Amino acid sequence: TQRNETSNYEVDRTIRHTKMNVGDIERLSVAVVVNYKTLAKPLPLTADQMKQIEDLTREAMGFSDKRGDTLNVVNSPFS
Amino acid sequence: TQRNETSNYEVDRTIRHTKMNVGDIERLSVAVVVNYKTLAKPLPLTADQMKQIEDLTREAMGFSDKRGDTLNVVNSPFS
Amino acid sequence: RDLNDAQLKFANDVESRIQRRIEAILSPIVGNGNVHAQVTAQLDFANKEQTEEHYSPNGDASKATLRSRQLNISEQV
Amino acid sequence: RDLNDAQLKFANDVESRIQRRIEAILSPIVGNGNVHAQVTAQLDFANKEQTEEHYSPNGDASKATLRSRQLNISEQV
Repeated sequence: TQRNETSNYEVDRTIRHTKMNVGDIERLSVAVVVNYKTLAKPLPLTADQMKQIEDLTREAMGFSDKRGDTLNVVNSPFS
Repeated sequence: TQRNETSNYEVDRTIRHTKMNVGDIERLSVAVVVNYKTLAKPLPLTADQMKQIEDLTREAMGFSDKRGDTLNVVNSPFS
Repeated sequence: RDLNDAQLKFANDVESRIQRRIEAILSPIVGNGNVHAQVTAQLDFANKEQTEEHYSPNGDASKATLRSRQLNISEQV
Repeated sequence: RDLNDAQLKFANDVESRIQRRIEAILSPIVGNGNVHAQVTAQLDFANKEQTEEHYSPNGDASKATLRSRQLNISEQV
């Protein structure tokens, strides 16, 4: 038997020439304090309120864990 | 038997030409002192308060242990 | 020096922007003066050129794009 | 000398910034005058050029990108 085969192919392509930006953000670190709520005084915010405040601060951050952004929110009486 | 094979491939690529920045931070070292709380005097801050103060200082640092940043917070009566 | 002060002022500008936005989105809920925020952001300042060049896999013959071919087949018995 | 003083002033500037931020984020909790912070930061000042050139692995034939081929097969019995 025999089988000789010569081929020539053709290739698809892509060329991306990207000149990146000077001055972008690599990581965010946001520390948030909130006061206790005084109504008539020693009342901390509930867990659902702290959770949704964390939600709002995360979304106002532009929070992106690919960049490794860190957010910490605490509640304490002021002075 | 026989099997002769000649091939020619094609290769993907990437070229990154990075001119790094002159003046960036390699390591942070932050030492924090806090006073005792005097209410009516010798009252140190509790462990949860010291822990969340460490949290806030870590997040306000931009603390990144890849760079080997070091933080130490102590509580002591002032003078 | 001047480039360093420009980098520091630009960083402080972005910190002021995000700090003001966090103060504006939270103060209607908890009150006008019951919240503070502090932002520390690491920036890049390295000029980064890049050049990708992808290719598409054409191993399987059902999506190959041939241009020539020279198939010879002999046989004896 | 002047470059050294520029490096020292830039380091002191970054120390002042982080020190002021730590003093601002903690003083509403513990009080106005019950906290001090000190920052010591090591900086780099070496110009660092870099040139990566990655390639993609094409060992397996199902993602190879061929351009030519010359497969000959003989056989006897």
